[PDB]
Amino acid sequence: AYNGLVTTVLSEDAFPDSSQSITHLPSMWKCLFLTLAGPMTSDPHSPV
Amino acid sequence: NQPLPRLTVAPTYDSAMSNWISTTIAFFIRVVNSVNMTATVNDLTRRTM
Repeated sequence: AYNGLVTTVLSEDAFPDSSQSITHLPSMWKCLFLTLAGPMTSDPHSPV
Repeated sequence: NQPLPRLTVAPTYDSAMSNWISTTIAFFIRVVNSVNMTATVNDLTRRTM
């Protein structure tokens, strides 16, 4: 409702670091839980 | 050198190190099984080397 005043971005700690490969299992659930919480966020850069 | 891999790595023998290591052993298998070592070193302890 208060989009434009405050956007609820994905958190800093949500992302897997960009050196870990996909074969690490705790690093793909960290990407899986990110993807499902994608459209929930009002950040317009969430799909990227 | 070769650039850094990002997947799971395993010890491979395509290196220049492995080219250097395997050819020294391939050379000292020749020195051990040469004629000079044949006349002195016993044949069963030559197989050990």
